Amino acid sequence: MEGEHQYLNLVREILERGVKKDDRTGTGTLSIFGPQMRFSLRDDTIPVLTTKKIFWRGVVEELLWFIRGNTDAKELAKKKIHIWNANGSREFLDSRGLYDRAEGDLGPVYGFQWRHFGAEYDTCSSDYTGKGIDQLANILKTLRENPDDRRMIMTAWNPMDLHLMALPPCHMTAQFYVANGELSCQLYQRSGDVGLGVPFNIASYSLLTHLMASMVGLKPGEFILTLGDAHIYNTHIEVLKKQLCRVPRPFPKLRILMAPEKIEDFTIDMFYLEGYQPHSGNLQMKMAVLEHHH
Amino acid sequence: MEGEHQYLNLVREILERGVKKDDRTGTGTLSIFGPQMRFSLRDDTIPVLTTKKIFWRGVVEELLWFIRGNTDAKELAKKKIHIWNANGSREFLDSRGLYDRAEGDLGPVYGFQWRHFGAEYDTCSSDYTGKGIDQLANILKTLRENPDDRRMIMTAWNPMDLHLMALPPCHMTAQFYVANGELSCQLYQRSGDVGLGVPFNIASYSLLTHLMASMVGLKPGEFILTLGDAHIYNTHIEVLKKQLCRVPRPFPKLRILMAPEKIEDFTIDMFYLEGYQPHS
Repeated sequence: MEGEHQYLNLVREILERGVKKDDRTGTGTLSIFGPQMRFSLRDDTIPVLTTKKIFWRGVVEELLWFIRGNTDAKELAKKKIHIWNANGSREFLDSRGLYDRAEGDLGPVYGFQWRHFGAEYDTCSSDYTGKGIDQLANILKTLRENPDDRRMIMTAWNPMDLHLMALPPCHMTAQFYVANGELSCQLYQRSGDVGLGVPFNIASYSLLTHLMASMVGLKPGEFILTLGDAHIYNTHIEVLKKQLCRVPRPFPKLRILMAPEKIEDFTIDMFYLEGYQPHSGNLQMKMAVLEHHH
Repeated sequence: MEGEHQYLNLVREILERGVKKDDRTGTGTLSIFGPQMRFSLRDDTIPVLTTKKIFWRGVVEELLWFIRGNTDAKELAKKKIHIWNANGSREFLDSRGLYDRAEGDLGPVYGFQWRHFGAEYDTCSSDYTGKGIDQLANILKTLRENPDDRRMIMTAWNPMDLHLMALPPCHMTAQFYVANGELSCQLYQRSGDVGLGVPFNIASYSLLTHLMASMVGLKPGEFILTLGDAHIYNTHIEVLKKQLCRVPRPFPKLRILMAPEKIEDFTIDMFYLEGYQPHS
């Protein structure tokens, strides 16, 4: 089934057939390996879940921060995006043997790889202009000049750099593909928290694909998310069973007002979501209170 | 579906709905993006296609060569495995700007990345003992010690070294996973020649999974092949439509007579296929 049903069906598969495993800290999960979801980006569609409210402004500011090749959690915190703060904290960096790292300095995580792959990392505020392999720039050019290319790979998976990172990347490799004037993206995510990180990854990479299509005169096509270890934390099970009861509404549309000459110069003002109408869950809570009584 | 039916269905889908694209040279393909297939390795099964005869000996000798970390096409050619000879030729190396490279020296392709990731490449005959990141050794150790780990990644996609390679890798990244004492492997293949390379990759990474399970006291679980650009060349179409008319037979079983102490010391004599019955 299409659209949001690909996500809900994944949740159900893990609840019903997942294996009882443990993570790094010994907290309980249900787990399967290798599932895939596919989302249309046609007719301006952007797969932002309707069965719960996604933090859209967080999706955008994180993605633009990636695109700039930035790695300072403090720059997101200034925009009131706090999702990277815990990974940049003194305690977290210390637990990874990053004793000489300033608070907020995540190291060469996603963005740095996207724009500066193979460069030597100094701090999150050093000037990395023309350093390393600009994977994202290379793909944009290839999309303009030779869109049939089968090597349009962007990876954050550098085994030399993993020990310098707050955490090893999980949305780790993407491939782009063009057919009939349409740009598709597949993401390989080795580890996906299906209750929390995965809905965010779907919105984030779908947005990246709409933005990249802008840059290169193509239309958006599909976003494919392929997972390694797809898991649900035991603490989320009950909330996710209630989410599965909620009928999806149509996905919102992304409206782009302009595209700048360089993709790192996108600002949040240049595009918006039209028709985003997520569940609040109030009607379901009312029916639970009413049904209990009978 | 069952294993081989997933391969035949993928072929049907590309012939039926694929897009008319071109490759590097401008030679025609039909193409889709993002298909997946899944093969059970339970009960000793190994997905070697029955609807045509796979070059099993070529599968094994190429895989062992990868596992040793070797990159000399001439070592394969000595065992009458010639699948790498064209990419190691004077003409092909020159077309890549590798004018200083001895014939058959492919550079730091697949196996060098598996066993020596990040080491400086000299020639295919240099001694790379204890050089670079031994990704494969790290995973086998993680499998014994911490089989729930979610970072059991092996990659050949090293952007720094792509220009040194006869070809950029297409079977580029694998992940390993364990549940219930079973070892599963997912391969990311960015570019699959569905008519020729893909049946090979399925046999190769399925064999790798059986062998790795051997080394670490686990049973084989599944192999998942995830494609990027999955394509059929125009010249393979007639032969593939005839292959689709053949009813699959049950997959062979892999028998392992022994596992050596180190995975790079496996030889073809240490395992075989039992009950392989392909169509002629």
